[PDB]
Amino acid sequence: AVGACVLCNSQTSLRCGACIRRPFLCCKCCYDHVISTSHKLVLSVNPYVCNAPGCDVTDVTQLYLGGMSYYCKSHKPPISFPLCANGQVFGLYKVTDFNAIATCDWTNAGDYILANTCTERLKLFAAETLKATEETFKLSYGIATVREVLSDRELHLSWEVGKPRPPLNRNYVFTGYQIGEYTFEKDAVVYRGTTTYKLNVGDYFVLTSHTVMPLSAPTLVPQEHYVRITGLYPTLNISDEFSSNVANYQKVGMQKYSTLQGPPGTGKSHFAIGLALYYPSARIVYTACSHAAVDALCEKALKYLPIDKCSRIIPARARVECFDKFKVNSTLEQYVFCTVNALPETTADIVVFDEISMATNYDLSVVNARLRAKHYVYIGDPAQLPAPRTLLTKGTLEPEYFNSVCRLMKTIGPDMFLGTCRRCPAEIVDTVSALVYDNKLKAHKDKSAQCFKMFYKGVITHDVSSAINRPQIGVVREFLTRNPAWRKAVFISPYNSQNAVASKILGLPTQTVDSSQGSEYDYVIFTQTTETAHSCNVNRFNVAITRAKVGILCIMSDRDLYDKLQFTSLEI
Ligand SMILES: [Zn+2]
Ligand SMILES: [Zn+2]
Ligand SMILES: [Zn+2]
Repeated sequence: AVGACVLCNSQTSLRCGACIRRPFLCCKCCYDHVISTSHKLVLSVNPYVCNAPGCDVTDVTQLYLGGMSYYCKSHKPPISFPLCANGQVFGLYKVTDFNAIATCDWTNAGDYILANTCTERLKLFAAETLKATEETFKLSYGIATVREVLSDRELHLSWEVGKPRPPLNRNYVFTGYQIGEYTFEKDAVVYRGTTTYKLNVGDYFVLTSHTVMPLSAPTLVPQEHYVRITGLYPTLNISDEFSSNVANYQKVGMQKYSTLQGPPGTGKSHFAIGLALYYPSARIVYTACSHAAVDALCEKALKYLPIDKCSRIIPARARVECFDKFKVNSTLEQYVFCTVNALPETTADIVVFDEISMATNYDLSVVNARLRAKHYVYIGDPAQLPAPRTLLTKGTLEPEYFNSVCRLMKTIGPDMFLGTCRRCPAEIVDTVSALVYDNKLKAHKDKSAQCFKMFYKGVITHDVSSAINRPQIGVVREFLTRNPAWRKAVFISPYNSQNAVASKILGLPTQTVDSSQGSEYDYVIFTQTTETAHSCNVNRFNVAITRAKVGILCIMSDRDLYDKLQFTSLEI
């Protein structure tokens, strides 16, 4: 019960017993916390509570020291000192921002802004408080019991009364009862389990609420700048392919951490795997939050890096299918590809953390705690989608507030920027360049003349809260008949309920804007569905239209984004 202060690093026995994370607060900070918040319980070796029998005075301001013990104003002896006096709380070794992180419910945007504008220890305290609050909210949801089993991918459920029912989408992973993790998609619902088990009636599903471990290491290590490349040994025969990134790989060896903003199709995976060919002796650990991002880096490594020094680290609780071409769990290989929550405690010459807009400060901290590296590279784009903040309902989270790396890329600018998009038809590049990249993204491709936009509001129906626009899918059906080349298109929309109606009516493979991130397709059909804050989000809009390599059809609901699309307008 003895440690350092989460606000000034001063030594103390004092911890706030009212905080969901029990932080150590020094005498001056602990006082300035209990006197300006509803939090009045202070802990140390023993709690500051009235020692008198059957007494329930736990407020530190209403307590005193009578000998080696604590009592209130109604039980204390004549020789008693108040615990709260002269701006200090009595303890061994004798804040506005901390107060707000300790007392917020994490439902407002300003809560997340503060958790990123504060000092580094307050960023870790906010990351811990938030993740603990997010897990205690998963308990509030009601247990889902199987009522009947229709087929191999279809069923009907019985929900717990009183306790709210969580939204059925692949974004929420249940745990059957330990009959494997299971996911759902909306009376004929779709059942998709990580494990093959003959669906039983009576067996129930609960969201796996994991325990939040304390955060020790910072979100970003202190920056160091070097005059020479440190601990890394470059080649003077880096292939013509990676020559465009030589000036940037050198910047990587001359700084502790480096930020890289890579708009869609500008060469992020190419840069990441190219850093290994530039310092061919270095041990590189490739990390990302999702299994999909770690697998997309594995695919690029399979093409250039020797498959013998490559290892895909798969966690024992293998949830959904990942990369199978590398030696599994060989922690000691030169190239280690592994998701953040599966990272073993190891060291590296370079750590590459990809899809940095999806990282939370909790993830940023975990990577710094599990990996000790000479150099750290953060690759991503604050103009793309962040990690879902499940408690956030009021206000929108701006990219400078996604995490500490994003905050740097949006305030001081990124260290490195890949400015030429080699995937998208010029119409898409020119639209996203003006929308989110302040006209600095350039098109390598020509205009494809296969980019269309249609202003059709349709009719919005709601499957609980996930939206459907059957008339916008009707327009896509009409278009598909006159444009058979578009038969091979991927259907994208901001809602999975729209994607379910579109999969049955169009037969096109379906993907939400959020699951499309990181992937590319020749043709993309996007229906906006609604003109809500969710479907008008410019980061979602940017990810949606930048998936196409050849053509895109956008059926729009919002006049603003329809007008901003530099596409050929269509009629019907
Ligand atoms: Zn302090
Ligand atoms: Zn507190
Ligand atoms: Zn008392």
